Amino acid sequence: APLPQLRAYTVDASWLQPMAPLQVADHTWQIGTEDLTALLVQTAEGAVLLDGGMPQMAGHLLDNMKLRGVAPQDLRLILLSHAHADHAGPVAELKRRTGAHVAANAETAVLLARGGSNDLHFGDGITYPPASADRIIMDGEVVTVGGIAFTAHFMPGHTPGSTAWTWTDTRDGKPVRIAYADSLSAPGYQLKGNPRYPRLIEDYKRSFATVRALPCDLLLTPHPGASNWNYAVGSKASAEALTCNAYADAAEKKFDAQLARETA
Amino acid sequence: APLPQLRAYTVDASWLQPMAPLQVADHTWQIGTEDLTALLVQTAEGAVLLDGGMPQMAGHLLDNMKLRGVAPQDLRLILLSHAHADHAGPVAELKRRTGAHVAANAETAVLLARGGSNDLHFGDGITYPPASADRIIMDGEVVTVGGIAFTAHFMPGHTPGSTAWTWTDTRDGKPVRIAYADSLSAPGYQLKGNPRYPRLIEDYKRSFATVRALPCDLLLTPHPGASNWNYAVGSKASAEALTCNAYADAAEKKFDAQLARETA
Amino acid sequence: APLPQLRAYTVDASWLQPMAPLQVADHTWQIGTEDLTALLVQTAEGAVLLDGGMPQMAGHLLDNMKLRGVAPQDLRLILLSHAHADHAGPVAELKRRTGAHVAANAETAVLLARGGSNDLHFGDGITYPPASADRIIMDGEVVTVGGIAFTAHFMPGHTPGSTAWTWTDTRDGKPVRIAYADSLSAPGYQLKGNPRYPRLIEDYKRSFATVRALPCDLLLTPHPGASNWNYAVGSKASAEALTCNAYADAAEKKFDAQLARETA
Amino acid sequence: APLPQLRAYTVDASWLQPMAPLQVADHTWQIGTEDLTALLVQTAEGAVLLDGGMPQMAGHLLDNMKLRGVAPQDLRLILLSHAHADHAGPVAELKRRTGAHVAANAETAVLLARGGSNDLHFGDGITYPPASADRIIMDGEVVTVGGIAFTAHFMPGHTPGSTAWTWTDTRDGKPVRIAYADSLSAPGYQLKGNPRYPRLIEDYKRSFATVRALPCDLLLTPHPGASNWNYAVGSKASAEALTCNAYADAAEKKFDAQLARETA
Ligand SMILES: [Zn+2]
Ligand SMILES: [Zn+2]
Ligand SMILES: [Zn+2]
Ligand SMILES: [Zn+2]
Ligand SMILES: [Zn+2]
Ligand SMILES: [Zn+2]
Ligand SMILES: [Zn+2]
Ligand SMILES: [Zn+2]
Repeated sequence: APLPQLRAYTVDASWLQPMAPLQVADHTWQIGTEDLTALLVQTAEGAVLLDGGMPQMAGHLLDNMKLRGVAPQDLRLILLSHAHADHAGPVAELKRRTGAHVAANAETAVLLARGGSNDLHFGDGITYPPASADRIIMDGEVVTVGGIAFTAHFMPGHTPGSTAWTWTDTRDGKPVRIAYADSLSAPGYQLKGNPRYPRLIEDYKRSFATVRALPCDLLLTPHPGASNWNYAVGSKASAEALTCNAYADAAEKKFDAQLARETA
Repeated sequence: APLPQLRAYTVDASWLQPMAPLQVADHTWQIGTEDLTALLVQTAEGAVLLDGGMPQMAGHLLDNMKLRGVAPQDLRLILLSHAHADHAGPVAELKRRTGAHVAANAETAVLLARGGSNDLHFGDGITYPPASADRIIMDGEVVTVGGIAFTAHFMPGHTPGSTAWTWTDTRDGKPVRIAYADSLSAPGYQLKGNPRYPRLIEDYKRSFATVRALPCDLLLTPHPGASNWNYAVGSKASAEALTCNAYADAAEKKFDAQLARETA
Repeated sequence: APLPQLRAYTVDASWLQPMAPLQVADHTWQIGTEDLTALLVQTAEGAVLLDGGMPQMAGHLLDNMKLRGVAPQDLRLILLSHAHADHAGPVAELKRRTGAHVAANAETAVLLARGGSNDLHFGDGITYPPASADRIIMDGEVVTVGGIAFTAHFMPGHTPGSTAWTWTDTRDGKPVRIAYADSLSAPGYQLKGNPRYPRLIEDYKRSFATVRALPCDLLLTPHPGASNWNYAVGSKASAEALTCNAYADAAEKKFDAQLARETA
Repeated sequence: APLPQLRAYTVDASWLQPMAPLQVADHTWQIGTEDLTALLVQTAEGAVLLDGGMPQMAGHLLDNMKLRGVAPQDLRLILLSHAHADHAGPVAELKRRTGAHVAANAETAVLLARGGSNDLHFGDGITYPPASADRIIMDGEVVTVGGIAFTAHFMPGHTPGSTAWTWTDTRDGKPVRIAYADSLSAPGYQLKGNPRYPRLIEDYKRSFATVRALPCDLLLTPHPGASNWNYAVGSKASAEALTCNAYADAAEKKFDAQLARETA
């Protein structure tokens, strides 16, 4: 009767289904997979990447950057929504092979430093190569790359360092306000009376209102299905996409229903 | 015309004036200096230290621990109010010479990891040996050592990771509620429109209310003069000490007056 | 045609076969598994652990410590042979649950900091929760715990920070010289012309001579079969154990034969 | 009788005397000060900096990079001889303001991570802002930037991670072999029987022979006076410069004389 073997982080096949660069705005592209969002922003002074997906997506992220004309030494900054392996996986490998710098808040930095281990709810089950944050950003701080400004909005809940990123792009000259907000879900979490997260409910409630007030003409999420995106249908990908109000209110209804069924 | 030399962190002499262990409660002692608070809590399973003072106070903190009968291997945990050199200085040396573990939040951990460098308001002017945090604590989390529970209360403002620690001790059997709250000052800070701290005012206002609601029969601060303590007069040290209400309201009046004179 | 799933570090069942504490000397015990060595040294001032095994062995290491009468707060120091997941796995969890400090050289520390990721030969295939080294030791440095001195001997090869630990114990008063040397194997490594390790051959040759000259009356290795130990037969576990000379010369013959078959 | 104040790292004025970019080869420039070497290598794919000097030289290093036409985002890599404050000072600030990556060995990385604190011989006396190493290099490893290859040669002694860097440049088409070797001095060190460095003598002796065998047509050192350079006289700066043989043999004579006077 020996000890159990180690279990590997296994996800659905659609999360690992590679796709071609899909354009979001004049300077914004989707270079992740069918069910995982990885946003690339091309500026006059380099590129910016937001999230990366599963750890084995590093080679795919570099190939689509080459398709857009972004050499590895042109990737300047890496921004993160939260430091889970399904979104910050290939960050450590991308830093070695691109020379880019990582910007994140203190909570995402300490979670990225230990590779997702010692998670508040998952423990050491979902881990990935660790990476060090190069610049610590605060709530409301602005990050400027090539004339494009990225504003961070802390929305703690899914992770303590969950962050929504906003910036103003253009769509054939006409301006567009992009809001890439993090997941508002609490999958299998203990909500009431969590010793590792005593203020989890208060953080979620304050995060629901934060998403509602984000300046947003076009919302994206780390998982496209959460905001009713569909990367597979190309030009119709953002047709049925939700607003910030509809995304936050739909997640809060699921939160209260999950919080009510935990009391039972 | 050469470049300027490096300037050393020089403080008042009363900050470095060593004193004997002054008793606060049955299990709580003051082992710092006349104008710097370093609290020792002796339990049945070891000791707990809260803050340390200037970096050159390491030898003094160990001598007073020996006076109380606490061997270096008996110091179990190190708690921090905030990670400035005048309070987290000898932490790196204390870890090497005691085998203790450091518990702090994510913001204090990342500031302790770079030794106070790259400060939001002071830059690299006030630095000290860096130390790594061993356990990350959240807001409201409980730390239990030898049957004594320490509850963390985040009060961001002076530093993003400023933390107030509360625990229930006894005074000859009779219970006492101790609240060791951090400094609420903003010395020379840019309050309105700080690019390194855009939500500084909102964090201070939410911290004022946090201190007022702390369960406290006896308040202590990293600087004794902030709460009208006087470690030099021995038995009369806590005579004119302020309450949590009086400490927060007095700091908020100084904050609003300083915030008003910044508009000019 | 999606991307491949993540593969889990799967080892033989005998590596995860728990066993009872087997005594080596008066103060030395084997508390690992049948095919993985985890040595515990009990002193008057606490305990010392050398290696831990697979990451899922943390609970087993704590149970055998309780069998020997070693509370979690009594584990003082953790020493490592090398920072691979099959020997430094549960180190991160053991630090959180015991308050112990980790001592290792600079090469083992940087490999332990990134959880075995970015390995010189294995890449990100074999990973484990990361841990931070608390004390950096040099070649020939002495570590003293409870009157028992541990001397480090750098033997680079298997990993750049591979370390052999030696100490003098007793066997019913009569002294015994224990040498816990690391693995000298190079499983699947590129030996000649490795860009990640240009001096790999010179490091192995200098490590062969280092093991031969270790003061040793009783040799142990991270894998018991490497030194012909057999933890399952209890009192006869060290019967057919090899000497330091026989262990180094046998590994060098396998190294030269492997180095010769790489030229082909 | 209070505790002593903190003392600042104060050096000679000539170390902080700024100078204009002095050309060494077609692609190599000296952009440090009169008595501190900071080498810039301009390639087709960016620039490479070797050492930086005192921590307050960050602004000077950026101004001379602008004089050579190197924007902050064009500095690709930072290489270090050793991690003392008089040569790795502004590294932390240069990383934030340039987006460059730092490459160093494991010993220099762990010393750079704690900002020179806990030095083997100096303790916490000479400290500087800490920085994290992005890429770990081994002995003999090659670093290629813009077609120019940098080979690392470990020469432990002054620091455990002391490193000599070599590369082949041109001088009007004609090739030149540059060797930037680290200091071989042991200022005020305990050489025989150092508990923090038991193999200090063996490391120095093996480092003397390493410098002698470096492929070098033109030698530079972190301090120009060590190799008889004189940055002030412009075109005659390398006139009386020493060879690798003359530099190593002169330092070994001073080492043996210092080692002999320690026995007394
Ligand atoms: Zn997630
Ligand atoms: Zn997710
Ligand atoms: Zn302060
Ligand atoms: Zn202060
Ligand atoms: Zn191994
Ligand atoms: Zn192994
Ligand atoms: Zn030096
Ligand atoms: Zn020097």
